[PDB]
Amino acid sequence: IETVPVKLKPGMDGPKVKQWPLTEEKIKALVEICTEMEKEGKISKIGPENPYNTPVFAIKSTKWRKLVDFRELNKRTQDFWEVQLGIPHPAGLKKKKSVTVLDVGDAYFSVPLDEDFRKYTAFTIPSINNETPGIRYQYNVLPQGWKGSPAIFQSSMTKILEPFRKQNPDIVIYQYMDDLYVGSDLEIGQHRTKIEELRQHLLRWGLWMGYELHPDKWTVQPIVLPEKDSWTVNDIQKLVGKLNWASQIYPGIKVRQLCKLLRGTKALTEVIPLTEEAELELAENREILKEPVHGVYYDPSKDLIAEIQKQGQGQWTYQIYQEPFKNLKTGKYATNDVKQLTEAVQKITTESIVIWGKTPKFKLPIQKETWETWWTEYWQATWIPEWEFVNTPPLVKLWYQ
Amino acid sequence: PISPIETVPVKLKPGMDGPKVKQWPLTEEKIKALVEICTEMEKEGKISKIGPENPYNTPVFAIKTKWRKLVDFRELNKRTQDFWEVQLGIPHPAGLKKKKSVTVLDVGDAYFSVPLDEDFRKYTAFTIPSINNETPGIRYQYNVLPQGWKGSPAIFQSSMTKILEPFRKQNPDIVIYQYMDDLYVGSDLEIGQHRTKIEELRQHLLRWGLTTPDKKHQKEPPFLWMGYELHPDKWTVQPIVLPEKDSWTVNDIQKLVGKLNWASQIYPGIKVRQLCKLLRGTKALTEVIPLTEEAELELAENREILKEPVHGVYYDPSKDLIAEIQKQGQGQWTYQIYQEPFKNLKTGKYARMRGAHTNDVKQLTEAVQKITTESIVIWGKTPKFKLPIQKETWETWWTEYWQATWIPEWEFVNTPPLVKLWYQLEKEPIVGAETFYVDGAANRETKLGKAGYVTNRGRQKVVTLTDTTNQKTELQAIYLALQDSGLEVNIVTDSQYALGIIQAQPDQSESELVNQIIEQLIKKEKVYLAWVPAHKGIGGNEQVDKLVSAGI
Ligand SMILES: Cc1cc(C#N)cc(Oc2ccc(Cc3n[nH]c4nnccc34)cc2Br)c1
Repeated sequence: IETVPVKLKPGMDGPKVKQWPLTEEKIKALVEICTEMEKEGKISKIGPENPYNTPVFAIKSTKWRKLVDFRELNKRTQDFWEVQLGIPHPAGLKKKKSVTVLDVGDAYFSVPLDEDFRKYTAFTIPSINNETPGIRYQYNVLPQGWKGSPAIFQSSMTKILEPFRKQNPDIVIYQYMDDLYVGSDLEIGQHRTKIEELRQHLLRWGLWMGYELHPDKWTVQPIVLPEKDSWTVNDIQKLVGKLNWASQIYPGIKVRQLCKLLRGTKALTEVIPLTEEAELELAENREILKEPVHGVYYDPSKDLIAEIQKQGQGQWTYQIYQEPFKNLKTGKYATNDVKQLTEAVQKITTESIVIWGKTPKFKLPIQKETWETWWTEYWQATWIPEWEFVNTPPLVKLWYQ
Repeated sequence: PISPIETVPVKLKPGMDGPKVKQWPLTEEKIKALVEICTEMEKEGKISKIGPENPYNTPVFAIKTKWRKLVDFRELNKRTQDFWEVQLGIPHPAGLKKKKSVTVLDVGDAYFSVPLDEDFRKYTAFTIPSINNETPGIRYQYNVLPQGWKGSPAIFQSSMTKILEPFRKQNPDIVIYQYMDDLYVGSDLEIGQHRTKIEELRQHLLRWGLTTPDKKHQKEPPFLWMGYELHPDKWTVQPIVLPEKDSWTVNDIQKLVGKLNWASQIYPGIKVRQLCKLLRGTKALTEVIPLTEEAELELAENREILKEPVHGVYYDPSKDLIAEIQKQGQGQWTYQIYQEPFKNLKTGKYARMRGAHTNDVKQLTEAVQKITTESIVIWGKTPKFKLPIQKETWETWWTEYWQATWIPEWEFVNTPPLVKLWYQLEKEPIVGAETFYVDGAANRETKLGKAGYVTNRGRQKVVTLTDTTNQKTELQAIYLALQDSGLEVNIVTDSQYALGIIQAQPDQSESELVNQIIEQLIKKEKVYLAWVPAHKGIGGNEQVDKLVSAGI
């Protein structure tokens, strides 16, 4: 087994991302891992003639796991892992009754990395109070978290899977990052039985959410128009605002029959009766918002982006789109703000993977530093989606319940 | 010496060839001094003579006591690769654990005791010119890390790291701190056994080409290092002298602020808000700035705190950190970190406006976050906080606020001023409360404002601002409704801008208008605020927009 040559391009140099401070328990957790991995020859120490860095973290059960943040490296390797050596996305995956995710990250350790490419995998284990310069490393085998790894490894992956595919051709399998997404329409017992079978196959070679995903029972969260016994002026105003902003997404939303109600200068508290055409306009808008958005389609060349709103009482709402407010999907999520926020990210990112074969750039409603301090404390994923930090317009929070 | 440690390989930048910088004709005193210096250096293995085949050159200069060789490595530095950052941070005394015995060791000629990558040495070429450049100069090249070379600091660190490794393994008790030339060693074992442990280290260092101080030359505590004083069981900043001046320049105020900021690591309650405000508005370096009364007030109070020396304690891993924060002044906060009540490990301050408008609860969270990062860096863990805010107050805020926020273990501590939400917008519209439909136009070119309103009690009013953005008028209109209204009020706007601003419950702003709106909001008994789409023809919003729009 010899190595696939890799590259960035003539343009773009490698990643020089700073290492975010880690607590003592993790720094220690990371040295145990990095000692074992150096003895096993997977990684090896490095001198400062390597100017590149990628952040590393420790996550989880009782056992720790090393997570390496290859977000910059992926961005700078896109030609390699997407166009040159890509993995196609099956549109059937989302159609399946059940999808089970399996971690096939160990696979990548038994495959050497292009010696010319190893300098771009440098990371630092930092030292408390900057006591020591802190332990520098780089990878010799394929690293987990880098998108090139499955890109390279797919030829060997096909072999491993061939018998299983042949024997179960209505089971669809997708490889993303360190994970196999394996979906079937079998009954839950038979499905699980089939997953255990796939485990054995893998075994012979080297190897939110809630157990298994169930894609076909994923549905849009409609913009909810209340039914209400009695309607006040305020309530109509609120209803008009939703419908005025929904019309910027949904072909056919109408608000005219409701303006008819709000006359000239009424008190907000004043009740007002429910007119016929307003009654119809209301119900006809309702039916529109059940359905997906007419006119909006996934363009694989554009980035997916996700916005999430904190709805209070452990409620979160979210929307995925490529062009602002033109939603490919909207949804919902339901013990502390950051913990939940991180669960929602992971969830939404999973859906994004099952549906379009990539993760969205998140617009997270939280102060940069709070998130950077705490996201890892509850993070369970093998990947890390791209995020920026945004103040939620208080109106948008309102419009999605 | 020169370490036997294998050299670190060193490339130039991918597209680049090495420097061919012309040597400037130097003077005899200098030409002489260089020869003299390069001889003694050559005979110690630091440099080596070379042929005319090597095409590379770097200027050399000599300067006075004393004579020093200065190489102008600018062009080579441009051409050599980037290296990894030497360090992410400098240690903080507060993080240093207490130990019985502690020794400082500075490495002699640290750079010149480390080899350069053979394949790179060619590029370090430089020439001592002959008198009046009449004949071929003497040509040399470094075998060791040159002074002023981009890669010396990184390569040295790497070398010293590699070298220390086995000792660290063989002696996982001994704490060794790496910083530049220096090496700071500490242990709990007794003053006999330490001095041997020091010597076998010094030996290990010597075995790898690294000279080091004899026990008659090792310094004694207190260690004056990097602005601090490190005593055997306490630490502090070095002496602070706040100058006594009639007239203060911009230069004097900058140095004062700088000293106070340094002071604030262990001296509580230090404040700089008012001294800082002076510095705004690009004045001249030496230009005198009259102190305000609040500046003068501030300086006086800083002098009180500094008058008696304050010291800090060292860290004890077997205990929790406790972080306490006090509010003091709008914008300004101050904190203390200790493990045993009021024996401070360290101290600090936080001012910082995140944006134009904020409130204390938001600022308190921001300061907790800053402190949390600080602790993780210094001690590798987060402290237990003790905050001047009620759980019940905090609870109300975070749940109703749209941002996700979170802080680790904390307890209330009654240390006034106390952080409180100064007002609370209603959640539902208010019966028996006049609904003001506010609006605000502004002609783009002429800047003439027309901020006004209409109400359900019949009232209608429009004013005229001058030189206002459309933001300003829509915001002036709300202040209008808050001025002419009673102790209850529903306000209706089509400006999301103002809405968002006010729904954040600001108690403090960089805007003037907003601080006036806050004044009102605090005084009212109940305010409810709603938003509508402009120009969609809303009962009320259309009525106001009429009288508000008149004037292009
Ligand atoms: C950053 C840095 C600079 C310098 C210098 N010069 C020395 C250092 O080492 C240390 C300093 C203080 C302490 C506490 C300490 N415990 N016991 C002591 N006895 N004498 C002095 C300091 C200490 C430990 C180390 Br070990 C660290």
